[PDB]
Parts: sequence; C-alpha cells; structure tokens
Amino acid sequence: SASAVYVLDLKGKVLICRNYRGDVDMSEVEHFMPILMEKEEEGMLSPILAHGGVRFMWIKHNNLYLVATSKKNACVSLVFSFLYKVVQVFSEYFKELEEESIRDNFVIIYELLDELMDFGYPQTTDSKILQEYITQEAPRPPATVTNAVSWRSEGIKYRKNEVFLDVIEAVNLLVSANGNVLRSEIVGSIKMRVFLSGMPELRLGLNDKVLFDNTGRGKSKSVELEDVKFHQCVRLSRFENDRTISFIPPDGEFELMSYRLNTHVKPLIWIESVIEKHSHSRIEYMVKAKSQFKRRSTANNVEIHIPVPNDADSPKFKTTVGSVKWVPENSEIVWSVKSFPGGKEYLMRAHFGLPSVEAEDKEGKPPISVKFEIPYFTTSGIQVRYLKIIEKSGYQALPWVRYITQNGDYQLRTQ
Amino acid sequence: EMRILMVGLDAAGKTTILYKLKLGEIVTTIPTIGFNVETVEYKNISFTVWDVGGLDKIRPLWRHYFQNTQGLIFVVDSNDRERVNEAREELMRMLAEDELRDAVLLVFANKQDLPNAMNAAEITDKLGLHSLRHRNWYIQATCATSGDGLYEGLDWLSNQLRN
Amino acid sequence: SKSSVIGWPAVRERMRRAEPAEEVGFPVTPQVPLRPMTYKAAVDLSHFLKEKGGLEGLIHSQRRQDILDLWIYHTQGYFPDWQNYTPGPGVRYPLTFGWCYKLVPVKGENTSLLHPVLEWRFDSRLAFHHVARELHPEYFK
Amino acid sequence: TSYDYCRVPMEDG
Ligand SMILES: Nc1nc2c(ncn2[C@@H]2O[C@H](COP(=O)(O)OP(=O)(O)OP(=O)(O)O)[C@@H](O)[C@H]2O)c(=O)[nH]1
Ligand SMILES: [Mg+2]
Repeated sequence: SASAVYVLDLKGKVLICRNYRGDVDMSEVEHFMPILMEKEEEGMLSPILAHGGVRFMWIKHNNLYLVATSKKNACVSLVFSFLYKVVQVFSEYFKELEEESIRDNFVIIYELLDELMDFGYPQTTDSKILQEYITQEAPRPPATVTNAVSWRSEGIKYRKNEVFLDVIEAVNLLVSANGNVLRSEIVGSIKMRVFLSGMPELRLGLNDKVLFDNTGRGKSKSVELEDVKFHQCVRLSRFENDRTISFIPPDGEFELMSYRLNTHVKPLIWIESVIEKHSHSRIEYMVKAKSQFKRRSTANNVEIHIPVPNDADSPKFKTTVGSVKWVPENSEIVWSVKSFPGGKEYLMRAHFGLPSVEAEDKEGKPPISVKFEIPYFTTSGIQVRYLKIIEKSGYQALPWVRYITQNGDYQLRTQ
Repeated sequence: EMRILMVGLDAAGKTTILYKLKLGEIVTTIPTIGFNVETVEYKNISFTVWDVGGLDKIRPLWRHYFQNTQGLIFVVDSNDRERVNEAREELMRMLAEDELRDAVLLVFANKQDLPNAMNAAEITDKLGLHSLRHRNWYIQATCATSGDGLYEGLDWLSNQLRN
Repeated sequence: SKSSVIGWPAVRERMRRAEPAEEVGFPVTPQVPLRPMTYKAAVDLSHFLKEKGGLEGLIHSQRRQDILDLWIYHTQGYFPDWQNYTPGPGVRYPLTFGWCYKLVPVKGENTSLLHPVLEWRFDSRLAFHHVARELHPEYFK
Repeated sequence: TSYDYCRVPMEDG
C-alpha cells in the first residue's frame, strides 16, 4: 500500500517523485540515502528502511532507487512486485532505464505514474495493452483494459501465424568443497513468442507426469514438475483439475510458465580443480572440465570463471583446448571454450605468482561458475506434445520451439 | 641479467665483497641494516646483486627478496666456528621454501686470514652441503679483502645461468 | 518405415541380448519435425511388424521396449510413449489407438559354475475397438 | 536467434 513512490539515483537526488496519498512528506526522501549510508556501512541493509514512521520500500536498479514510501502496515509484496513491474514496463518502453531515460522523457513517465497506480493500488500494469493509449508520440481506453482478459487485445492480425516457443533449461548447482552436490535443482521456463491473428485460446500439453498418471501413461517418459508458476492467462482452475494448460496468450514475447524440479542425476559437466597456493610465492590451478552430458550435444561457448587471488600476478596457462583470459578486474580467470561436446574432458593448468609480502586482509572463497549453453537438449526431458490453436475464425498456425539448456546458479564451492 | 642475493650472518664481509665486486676496493662499511644493490657487470651477464645485511632484526624480512631470484650467495665466515650451527640452521631454514626453489647456491668461505679460518671442505661438512636437494650448490673459498676467488665464483655462477 | 529396416536385426539383437526377466540429459535431433506415433503410421508399423518379422511370439519385456522406443525417436522422430500397455491385471492391451498387438503372458557363460514376461498377439481390431479403453474407461473420457 | 526452430503437432489426439 503505497503513499509516495520515488526514484533516486546513486547520489540520492530525486529523479522523479510521485505521491499517491500525501501521507508521506515529499522531503522525507532526503533522509533515506544517509540512512542508506547508515544501514549499509553498519551492514544492517534491508530493502525496507524507516525514518520514524515512514517506511522506505526500495529496490535498486543500475543507477536507480525505486523508493516507495509508506507509513501504515502496508502490504509489502504488493509494493515490490509493483516495483519490478515498473522496472519492467520502463524496460518495455525505454530499452535502457537510466538517468537519461527519466529526465528526457518526463512527459510520459509522470503519466505512467498516474496510470499504473492510484492511491497505492496498482490497477493497470500490463504494458502491452498500456501502449495503446499511453504513447510517447489521447483516445479512449481499450476494452481489454476494462476486460477480465487484460493481456490480449482483439483484432490483432498478422499475415502468417507463428507461435515461437523457447523451452529454456537453467541448471542450478551447488557442489561443496567436499565434491558432493548439495543443491542441483532445475528451474525451467517456457517463454512464448506469439504472432497470431485475432483472439486464440491456446491449449498446451507436455509430457507431464501427473497428466500421464491421469492418462495411465505413467511408465513412459514423463517429466515431474515439482512446482510451476504460470502466467495469469493460464486458467489455473482449469489446470488445477486435470493438468490442463489452457490460456489465451498475449501478443508477442512472454514467459508463460515457470517450472521447477529437482534432479538427482549428475551435473552435465563435472569440474575438478586444485589450488597450489604457495605462501608468498605462487598458485597453481590444474583444472579439468569433463562433460557428463550427451556426446551428440555440445556445450556452446562455455566460460569457466575461477576466482583467483587479487594480488595474483604473472599468469601462466597450460590449457588443452580453449583459451584463458585472466580477469583481474573480477580477480579471476575465464577459461573459455567455444565448442565443448559431451563426453569431452579438457584440462587447464594455471600458474600465477604471489607477492612475497602478504596482503593486509582476507578475501573469502567464491565458487566457480561456468557459462555453458547446450541447445536442443532437455536435461529434465520435458517434451511439448502439441499446441492446440483454437480460433473462432479458424486458422492453421505455425507452432515452433527450440530447446536450450543453460546454467541457473552453477556454483561449485572451491577449496 | 641475473638476480643475485647475498645472504648470511652479520659481519660476513658481504658488503666488503659487494663493493669489491662492483667497485674493487675495500670501503669502510658500517653494519648494514637495510640492504645493498650494485649491478656487477661481468662475463656477458649483468649480475644484479641484492646484498642484504645479516643481523637479527632483518632475517625475517629475508623472504621478501626471494622472488624471481636466479641465484644465492650464502656467505659464511671461515672464522666463526661458533656461528656455523645457526648458519646451518639458517641455510636449512631458508632453502626449504617454495619461493626460491630454482636458484643455485654459491657459498663463500670468506675471511681466509687465520688458522681459525677453515677450508671449503670442513665448512661444507659442518654445513652438510651433501644433504641438499634440488641444488647446484657449490662452495667457493674467497678472500674479500684481496679479491681472491671472488671473480671465480662469479665465473662458476655465470656458467650456471643458461642451461 | 525405411530407416527402421537397417536396425531391424541390429536393435532387436540388443533387445535379445537384453535380459527380459557418463550420460545425463536428453538430446533432440535438430530441425527434424516430431509427432506421436499416429494411427495410420501405427497401421503402417503393425504391418511393418507383420511383414518384416522376428517380433511375433517374442518374449516381450520393458527393457526391450525402452531400447525400441528411443530408437524410434532418434531414427524416425516419434514420441517414445506409444508402446504403453495396460498394467498387470488383465491382458496387457495397448493404450495406443492403432497398435494391433496385444501382450498376453507366455551368450550362456554368464551362468555360474555349480549354482550355489509377455509376448505379442496380433489383433487388428485393437486399432478400431480400443480394448484398453474397455479396461480403462475413466482415463480416456 | 541463431538456433533454429522445430514444429510441434497441433492436436495430438
Ligand atoms: N681479514 C679479513 N677480514 C675480512 C674479510 N672480509 C671481510 N672482513 C671483515 O669483516 C667485516 C665485515 O665486513 P662488512 O662487509 O663491512 O660487513 P658485512 O659483512 O657486510 O655485515 P653487514 O654490514 O651487517 O651486512 C669487515 O669490517 C672486515 O674487516 C677478509 O677477506 N679478510
Ligand atoms: Mg654490510
């Protein structure tokens, strides 16, 4: 429940200010950044601050502090979900969102603040429908704005009828220093790119375990979705009954669903690294990278980020296949391999020096994160079975999909 | 080019050696608390020589020069039978480090002036130079106040640069 | 069913060397269109199994099924859930609309020194009269 | 998008 949502910069001056209740004074914003200087430098940083009775809900963009202020017991997730939405809608309008995006385009942005929220109550936040009466280039509001279907306007027409799906895997991994997998879940996310005519109701079916269990095909290949979070447009009451992915999509690119599942099978690529940290002297990383995944599959453009010490110096790299760049700016090495097929196992032998004087303070142990990408490859084994195009006009669309497996949080805790 | 270190106990003549190698004279030298460097230029190799004094409060700081060192000079006194043990302790203390692992050794039996002064052989075995590992160690009996054997150690050393 | 001829003795050998009683993930063949085992193609396959031979009266098992089904997916591009049959109680009728084969119940040195299961039956009305639907009415609506 | 697409069925009856 917002009263005054503000946008600050890295200095703390107001990029744009907008109140919704008047219950928070407009000059309260000048205490936030010193309290932000306070809480951070004592490590008491929270996304909510408090100068007396004014509560400072804020997120942080590249430059920006979307500070939403309130005083009462406001609904908190109501605030921040709107905060990332305003970032999103600005990202929908302004291809980069910085200080240039605000001060040059205050014509539209204040109008967005008038439109997205009244009183602290977000009422219209779908940017695609918002484009139709809030332009930076006014007519009546659309019926889709009035309509319960609030994501897809009628009369959308294309020459072709293309449904572009992107079943994207994101492998999380937590391997400790012991070499055991602590947490390796997979958060996959199907993101749709719809180019369709009119108002279609798309009905999707996958190799769901429960839907095959309801069918009686719970012995064949069936992915087990531990939880999915869907779009609004999915009629979840229809899905709650019988695993039915039925929806009217919006037009264009959108993530429909967000599935999450655990997987007790191996990581696609196992890393073995060593550290010969010689005191005052040097360090050595004889790191290998074996691919456990399928040999037909190839891990594209992998980027193995191994955290090196800060005052590490004189780099030497005995690779096998793939180049190293040393990034002292991140105090690390990126042993990059472009093409790395399954079954392959490439070593890299790193060698730095170390100053004969010690440093003053500790550094801590960041894990190793790599940046693999494997196309045409569902590690969880999810398969889209069909996509029912249902139009009252009636057409034969072109449904299309590609499979891409990337990392989620691919952290492997170092020595 | 060669990074050279002159380690050893105090009063070792190591600055007496150093200004004999660079200049050629026996200058009156204080007990040197810090260090010394003179690029001795001899036998197609410029020996950059980091002479460092060998008193008590300096010996921990010795580790700071052990990087990119292509060669040691561990000066011993031939006239210190009482200090050969801590020198042997010092040697076994110092050589056992991962930094400074590929630098050869050239030992100077300095101050050959007395019957108190030993030869290289007794000093070798009082130090136990046969107990060394991964070493091109080579003792070289020298007379600092007369230049004797000094260039000959540098002769052996300059052989030991290239492979 | 042309490229299903070149592995017709080869994969069946791996089925028969499989007992009827590393790797991670699932690759997908690029740019090849995928579809389930359709009715007329199952009619094209049940006659492909009727004509090429070596299948009828063979000891059916699940390990042989999974060797077979993934080979269909990787060489012909068909979803490997089509060889699903009804469970334990009753005749193992295929849930597939078009599969005319029902499942009725029936090397050598890997044995030790001194020592201290289904089969097909052709039923051409399984394509029309779905007998597995008679065994599972509430699942098929 | 340098990767290419693959067409799914429509109905899967
Ligand atoms: N008789 C004789 N005396 C020597 C010889 N070499 C060095 N000495 C004596 O040893 C003393 C120590 O030499 P220095 O070079 O001045 O001092 P140091 O060994 O470098 O000790 P620090 O200055 O602390 O590094 C000198 O004062 C000399 O008198 C030598 O060859 N013969
Ligand atoms: Mg001196």
